[PDB]
Amino acid sequence: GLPTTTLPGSGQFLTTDDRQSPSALPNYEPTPRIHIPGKVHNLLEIIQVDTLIPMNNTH
Amino acid sequence: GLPTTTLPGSGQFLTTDDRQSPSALPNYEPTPRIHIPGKVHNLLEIIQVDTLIPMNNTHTKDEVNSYLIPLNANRQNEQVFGTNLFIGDGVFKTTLLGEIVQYYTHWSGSLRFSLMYTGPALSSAKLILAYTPPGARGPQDRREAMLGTHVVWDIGLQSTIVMTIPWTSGVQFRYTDPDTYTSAGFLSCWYQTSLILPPETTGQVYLLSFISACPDFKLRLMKDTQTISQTVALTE
Amino acid sequence: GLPTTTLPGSGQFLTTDDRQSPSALPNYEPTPRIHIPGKVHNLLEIIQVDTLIPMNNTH
Amino acid sequence: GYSDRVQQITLGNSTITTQEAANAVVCYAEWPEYLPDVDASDVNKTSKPDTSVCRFYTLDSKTWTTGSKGWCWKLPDALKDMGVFGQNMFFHSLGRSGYTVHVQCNATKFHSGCLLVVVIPEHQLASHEGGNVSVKYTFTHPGERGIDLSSANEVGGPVKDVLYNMNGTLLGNLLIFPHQFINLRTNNTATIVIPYINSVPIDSMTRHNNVSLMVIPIAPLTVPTGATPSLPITVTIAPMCTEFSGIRSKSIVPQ
Amino acid sequence: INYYKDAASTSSAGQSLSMDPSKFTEPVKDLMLKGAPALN
Amino acid sequence: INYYKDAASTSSAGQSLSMDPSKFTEPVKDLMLKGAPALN
Amino acid sequence: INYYKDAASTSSAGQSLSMDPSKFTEPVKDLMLKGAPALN
Amino acid sequence: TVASISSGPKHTQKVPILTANETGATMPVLPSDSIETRTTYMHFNGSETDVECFLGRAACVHVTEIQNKDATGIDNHREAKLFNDWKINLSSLVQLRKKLELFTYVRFDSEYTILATASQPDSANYSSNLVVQAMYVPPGAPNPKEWDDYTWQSASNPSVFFKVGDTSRFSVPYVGLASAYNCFYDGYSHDDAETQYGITVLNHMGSMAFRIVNEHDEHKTLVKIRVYHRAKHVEAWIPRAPRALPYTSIGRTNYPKNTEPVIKKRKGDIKSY
Amino acid sequence: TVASISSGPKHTQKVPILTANETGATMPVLPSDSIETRTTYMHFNGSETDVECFLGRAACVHVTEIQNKDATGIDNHREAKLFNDWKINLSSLVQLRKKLELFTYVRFDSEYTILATASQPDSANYSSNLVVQAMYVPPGAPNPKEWDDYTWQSASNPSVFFKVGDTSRFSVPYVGLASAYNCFYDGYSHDDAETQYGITVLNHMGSMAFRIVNEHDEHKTLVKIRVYHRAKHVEAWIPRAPRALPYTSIGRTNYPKNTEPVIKKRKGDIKSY
Amino acid sequence: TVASISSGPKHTQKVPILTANETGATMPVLPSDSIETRTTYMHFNGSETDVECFLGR
Ligand SMILES: Cc1cc(CCCCCCCOc2ccc(C3=NCCO3)cc2)on1
Ligand SMILES: Cc1cc(CCCCCCCOc2ccc(C3=NCCO3)cc2)on1
Repeated sequence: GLPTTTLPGSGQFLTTDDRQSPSALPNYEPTPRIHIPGKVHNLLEIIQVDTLIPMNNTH
Repeated sequence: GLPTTTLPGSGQFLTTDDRQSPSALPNYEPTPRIHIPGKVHNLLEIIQVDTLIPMNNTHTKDEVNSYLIPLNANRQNEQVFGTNLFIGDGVFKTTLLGEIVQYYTHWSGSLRFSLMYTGPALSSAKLILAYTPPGARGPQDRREAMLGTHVVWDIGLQSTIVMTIPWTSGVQFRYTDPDTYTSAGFLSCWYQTSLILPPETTGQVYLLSFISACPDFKLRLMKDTQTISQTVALTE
Repeated sequence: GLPTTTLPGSGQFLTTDDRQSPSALPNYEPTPRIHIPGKVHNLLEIIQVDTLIPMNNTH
Repeated sequence: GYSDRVQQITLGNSTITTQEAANAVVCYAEWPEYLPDVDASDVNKTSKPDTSVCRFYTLDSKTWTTGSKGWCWKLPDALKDMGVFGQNMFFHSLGRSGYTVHVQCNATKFHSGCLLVVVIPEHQLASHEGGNVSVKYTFTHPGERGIDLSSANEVGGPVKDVLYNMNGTLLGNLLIFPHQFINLRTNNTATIVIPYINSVPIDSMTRHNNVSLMVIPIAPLTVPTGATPSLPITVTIAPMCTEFSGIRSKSIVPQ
Repeated sequence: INYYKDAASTSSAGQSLSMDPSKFTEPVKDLMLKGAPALN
Repeated sequence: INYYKDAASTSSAGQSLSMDPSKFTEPVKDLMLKGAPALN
Repeated sequence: INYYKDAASTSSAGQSLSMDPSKFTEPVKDLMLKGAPALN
Repeated sequence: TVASISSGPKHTQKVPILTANETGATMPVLPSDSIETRTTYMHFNGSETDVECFLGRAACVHVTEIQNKDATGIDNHREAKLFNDWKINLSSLVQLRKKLELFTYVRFDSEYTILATASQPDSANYSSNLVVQAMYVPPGAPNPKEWDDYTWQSASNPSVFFKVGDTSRFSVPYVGLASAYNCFYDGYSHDDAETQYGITVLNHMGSMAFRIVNEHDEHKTLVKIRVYHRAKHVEAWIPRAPRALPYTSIGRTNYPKNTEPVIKKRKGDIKSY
Repeated sequence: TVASISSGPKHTQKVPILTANETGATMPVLPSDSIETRTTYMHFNGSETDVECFLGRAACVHVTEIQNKDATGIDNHREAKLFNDWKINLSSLVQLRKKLELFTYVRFDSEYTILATASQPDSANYSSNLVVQAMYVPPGAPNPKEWDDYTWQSASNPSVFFKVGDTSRFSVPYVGLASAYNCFYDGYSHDDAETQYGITVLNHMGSMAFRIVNEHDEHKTLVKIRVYHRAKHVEAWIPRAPRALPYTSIGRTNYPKNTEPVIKKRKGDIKSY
Repeated sequence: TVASISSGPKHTQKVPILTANETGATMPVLPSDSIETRTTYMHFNGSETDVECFLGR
């Protein structure tokens, strides 16, 4: 038995933390990926495509 | 599953502990630093800059005048000012030195006390500043004063005189909040000869006095300052 | 997140255990030691000095 | 035969000579310099009028009398109307600058008096009303006139109490800011070089002042017998390494 | 260190650091050079 | 050992051990030597 | 393994294993040999 | 390191103790320039006066309170403390504030600890176990209106759920818009004749909102939230004079009128000890 | 290691058993100087008599008590035990005190454990869960006046928050002003004719204050605090005679008048067994 | 990485700002194609806009 101390924050759930978890479906094999045109990696990729501005807002 | 045991103290929150925490904002990129003159790294850097001491504390409401130590022409043998050296209280207390010392419990080191003369250029004066180490009373006359640490100051072209209160102590640390065992002495100043004004001139002349710490100085065991408090939370 | 199990005795306070603790005064510098004659290391050092026995206990 | 005492500063088309100086202070030991690329953000090339803006402007003179409490000027405000410096100021969106400040006050070897000349980076003033009353714009933009600490409280203006630096701190501790004394017996001028100090690389010159220059009598003026009881104090200031960026239409500011 | 056997149980992935907007911003068949005329 | 990915999540920094009061105590333009006259 | 930065936070010290009673049991100025007469 | 060197009698033309303070310098004079000293060592590093250490311990920055009670018929949850929000800000409780305002610009990462304890001031059979959900809510962020709005879904906004009686702890990177946070700002948000003044126009981290996730039990439960803040990775520029008068407002320098003399008057003369 | 060597008959001019105790020495005489012995080994190191071991286990040094109750209309929180402070000090409970005073000067680091348990002596529906906040308060430190003063912000003063029923544990470096703590001090704080005497003028670590963070429930709850202290990294100088009479005061050597004979009288003669 | 390069006056036959949006492209025009710029660096990677980050809380 190794001695430990727990710190403030133990047991909290922070929606933004990133840790490991047990898989509920041990050993399951996902469907293979096939190729699909159009993959997005960054939202910065798409905000460089121009779109129309409803400038004439007066309606 | 690795076997563990939790010790006493688990779950406590100690405001002074230093550990890692998850970031709430994963992957966020802070603004770049640009250069800004003036970076401070240690409070020890700043307590070496001297600031004015309201030595003339005798007023009744805070005034620019309690920074001015007056001098009288033609007095001989007499005493210009006196103070004990409880740097955390009394005259010292509002100075930057006094103000920082109050964030710590213990101090040790030498102090630098200087006086800048502001009288007409055609006047002259010789003063004696004396440091009295712990153990004797505040000196009562120059004879008594002159037997301890002292500097005869001759007022000249060079306007300021820097007296050092060298660390004289049995115990290697003193308390910043005034206490006896730990007390540091007295500082007094007397006419050595006397102030003399030129013709066509009259009245009082004043000395400005500063305090800063020597590079010698140590402060330790941080705590809360008696210099600030509040009764309800502030709002916008 | 690494999986753990806590054993019997968790949370107990044993006045005789010897472990690490956080310092309440982070970074504080203690007064230097100076030399003092007389250091004791073991109680076995001192019980070898002889002392008087109130043998005449009859008072 | 160089003395700490005599000095000449030539900047642009203007020169100052002092024969009774007491060295010069360079804030935080740094000398004004232009904005490096590594620190840049705005993509605009900046404009550096050089000698037409980096010369010495002498503000109107003040009069130290035995009752004076002290005066306060803000930068770049104090210069908002000086020559082309000022025009550039109202015409660009952003600008940046360092300064040489030269405060002048001469008397004779029978006078006494001592002024503190200090530069305070980001001097946020307090309302004399207390609470959370704000200090209106006009009040913190006195222009070349500066603020006269012995003038009366006004409404929407700052507090003018000297033992508190106009902000809740004691006069005695102003010495932690770059400063120099003018002690009639020693000194006759004070000179401070101010590098640009901000938390952003360049800023607006009209909505934010980045230093207040403050001249405060501390040992009262004492003139020789039957002398006139007052001396003028003059402040001359020169922008140095000035850069303007984001030119356009020309700001319109309150009052 | 993964403590678990399955890949789904590992933490979040790490930045694509891929980034290529041209499939979205310039899907034209004949290449357009900036500075050259759009329509020749 | 950092257990977390972001730098903000690490513990306190470690002593500057920088320390140079001269920007505050001696910001004069012409260097003053202790022992030499202040004003020449 | 120390988990903490300060020395006060470490566990108990480890045995002096110093042990020298002579400062207490034989602080005499001229050395006494067992077996030789106490007072000569 | 030597704290003092050995120095003996002097009869020179070289006087280190005469200076001209008008210059603005504090000449580095030592005991050995004016008395005869002996060698002594420092034995000390100045570790605990590092600014990281000075600003690096948790300070209480905010105490708020929310209650768990039947919201049935409450027209204004916010007003019933069914949930409460905090215009985030670090200069409201005053101990930490004086410490930070020793500097003009400051830059650091924050570590927050949130302690929540419950009170049941009037007759309850028991103490319930409530889960708090404090969620960050930055500017231009749909604001919660009821204690159970879509807002609380917080799909893009970091939120932490912990139990009353426990503590929550997480750390946020330096979120300032500029290179440092301004402890002071002698400016306006624009050249308006009536716009506000000072730091409040710059410190605009938005706000933090708390609520209990639990529905109501038969009694009412008061939960009081205390937020602690610890600076880590500190960087501070341009020291200033310490605060002397009391504070009146978040973000302005203003002091109260008819305040009291802050310098202690002597009981005696200038000459007194 | 041999505990005894083998030694046989002796008929010498060299007598190790005759000495002169007037000299102040304890001559190192052994069984083998006066009887015939056989070899035997020690099999032992003297591990558990090391001073680190002797002073190194936790001892109870203080029991105090505070209560959680409605402070409404209480004119003196301190007096209602709404919070209670402890003039810190290590010679009040007596078991550990006799152990330390076997030495004149002592130097070590302290590890504190604080156990807090609650009592509800009069009718309660339940047991509430209270968080204690003990905060260090050194000399010249604004002192808490109410149980919820600005003091408790403790922005610069180390404080720990733990739950009643649990334990808190932290360790403080050796905070003495000198090189060691004086277990005894035959002096004064100054040459005053009426100043106090002994150690109390030297042991001046200031004090430790406790409070409950929780507001009040409908019943009252008594929380009793026990502070345990363990010396780690011990260094002790100059052994002294053990304490024989009972103690009367923290910090003075004084014993009670008409105390009882401390040496057990024989039931019989000097000659008795 | 540079966010903007330095660029000065232009008087060309090569106009990067005239395009034909009918083509469906968004031509990659920059500040330096139409005003005079100074060098500046990005100081930023676009970390927190990665889709793993966007959908990962
Ligand atoms: C002077 C001065 C300096 C400063 C800095 C203030 C900035 C502090 C506010 C920023 C904290 O940002 C948050 C990040 C995350 C969360 C949060 N995550 C989960 C719950 O709350 C809350 C606040 O303020 N005044
Ligand atoms: C003989 C003899 C020797 C001694 C030593 C007494 C010193 C012990 C007091 C110092 C303990 O200092 C503290 C440090 C931290 C805390 C604390 N941190 C969080 C809560 O309390 C309390 C006390 O006393 N008598």
